[PDB]
Amino acid sequence: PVSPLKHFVLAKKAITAIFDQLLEFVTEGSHFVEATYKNPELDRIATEDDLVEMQGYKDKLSIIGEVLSRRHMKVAFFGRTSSGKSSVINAMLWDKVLPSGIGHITNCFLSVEGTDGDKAYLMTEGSDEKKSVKTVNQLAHALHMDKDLKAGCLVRVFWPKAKCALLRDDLVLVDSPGTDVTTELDSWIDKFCLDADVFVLVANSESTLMNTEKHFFHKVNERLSKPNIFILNNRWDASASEPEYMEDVRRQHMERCLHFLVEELKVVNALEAQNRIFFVSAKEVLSARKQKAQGMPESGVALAEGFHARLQEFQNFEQIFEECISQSAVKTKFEQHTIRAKQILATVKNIMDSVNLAAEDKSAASAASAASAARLPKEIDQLEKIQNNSKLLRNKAVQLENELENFTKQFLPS
Repeated sequence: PVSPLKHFVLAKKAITAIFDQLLEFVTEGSHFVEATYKNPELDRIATEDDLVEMQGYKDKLSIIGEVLSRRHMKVAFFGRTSSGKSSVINAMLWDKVLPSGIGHITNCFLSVEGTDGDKAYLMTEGSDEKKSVKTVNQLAHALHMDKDLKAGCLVRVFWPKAKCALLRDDLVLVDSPGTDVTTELDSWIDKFCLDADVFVLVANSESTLMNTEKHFFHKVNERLSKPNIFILNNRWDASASEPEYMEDVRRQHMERCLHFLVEELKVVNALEAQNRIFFVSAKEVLSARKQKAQGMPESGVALAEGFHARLQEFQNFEQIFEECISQSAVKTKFEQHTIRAKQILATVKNIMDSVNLAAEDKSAASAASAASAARLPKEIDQLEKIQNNSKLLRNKAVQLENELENFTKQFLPS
């Protein structure tokens, strides 16, 4: 009954907890190695290299930890302006966040991400100022007045996580420039796509697929290994009555979508493609969701015929989309960090074994000297602490290795 996006939230929380323990462990071990290094009675048990390596791992773990805390899921939407992809995004957010009707920004990338505060703000590329806006209307007007937003720029919208859906669960949604006969989608991939976990082609259901749209996804599929691609066929206005043959038009369009995904792109097979193509009416869903959030009862509002079956298809898309992106992003965003943590634990373990073995050698050498009355070897009690502590630290590294292994089995299946 819970959102699939919680899988990503839970993975991030778990790997972040592990990195907190890693930092604390390495911090304790760095203090131990340094005290051992400085101890005048001890000699050549810990080395300067041991000390510098340990301090280095402490700094690396802290930096990596902060990188981890900003990992997120990203979906990018593509299509013609008249396809309604802005309204798809808004319906998914349960509120009108992306403005409509502003011509020159349809040349731009519009990112939506959550902020922890109660005030939305806007950032534009090349500037560091956060422009505060209190409503989507003020956001619209701010964008409408900014004529410097030339083609290809990135507009970053920060919207209060508490006020809408998805953003609180570390999803970023990107609306791309409206595809047309003049757009050149060459630099789009490296711009804001090699990091997108899901690509969504939004087409108009009354329309066939553009050659430019298909060419772009051929480019995506070349550049990336098995990218996740959805096709949403969007009805602009569900209340507008259509003639009879428009069910066979939609049927014909379903087959063209299947053929594109399965035969042309070859990104998915016929069965999986069934769960990558949806027929939605986003403006209708958005308007219903805004009435709902305001406390209006559906029983009192006038709904177009077939609303409930269309709402269900939008919900089915959201469910399948959220399963896809959460499962995909966890492996993409956290795997290399998990591998790096194992490498650090291995090297830290080797340092503790080195200390332990040197402390072992010294106490044997001290005992051999004492046997030649029978004196208790020099510093034998200090060596016992050095030796035992290094062993305990080494054992703690094993425990953390097992923790990363459980994280791997639970969140990074092969």
